[PDB]
Amino acid sequence: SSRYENQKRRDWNTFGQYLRNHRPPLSLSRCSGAHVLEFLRYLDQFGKTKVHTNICHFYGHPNPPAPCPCPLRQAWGSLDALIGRLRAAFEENGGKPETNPFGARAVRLYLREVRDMQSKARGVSYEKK
DNA sequence: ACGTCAACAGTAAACTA
DNA sequence: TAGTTTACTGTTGACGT
Ligand SMILES: [Zn+2]
Repeated sequence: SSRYENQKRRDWNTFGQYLRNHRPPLSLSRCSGAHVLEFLRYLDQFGKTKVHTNICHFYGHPNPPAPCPCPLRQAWGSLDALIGRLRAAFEENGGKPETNPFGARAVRLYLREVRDMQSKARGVSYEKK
């Protein structure tokens, strides 16, 4: 809880610095669905999860026995949880719930695409056991 | 109204400094 | 070492039948 809230607060300030370091400078009210997805793609550089391409032999193998030049991405579970924290952080800082940019349909569709593509590429299942 | 899903909450690990 | 945060887990509330 306390670690979760500080994690949420840090993500909210990280998203704030992201908007200020955006070029052109991006305001919160102008954070369209495309811009939120642009933010989620920007975070792939900090991911640690190997997502194999369809030409790599290790596609669908969660524990390859050799390195490959396939890119590292944010896992679906990281993005799913981050969206939950940012959804709350937006409303905890006075944002109207029905204007929540992290609740836009484009966010839901993107997370589903990441879930289905990574499950095939990684060979893992994101369903709750 | 169970059966699932959505909407966040919460924990674990290992990498960075 | 200790802090961070990606990655994985958990669950109340809401949805769907
Ligand atoms: Zn690969």
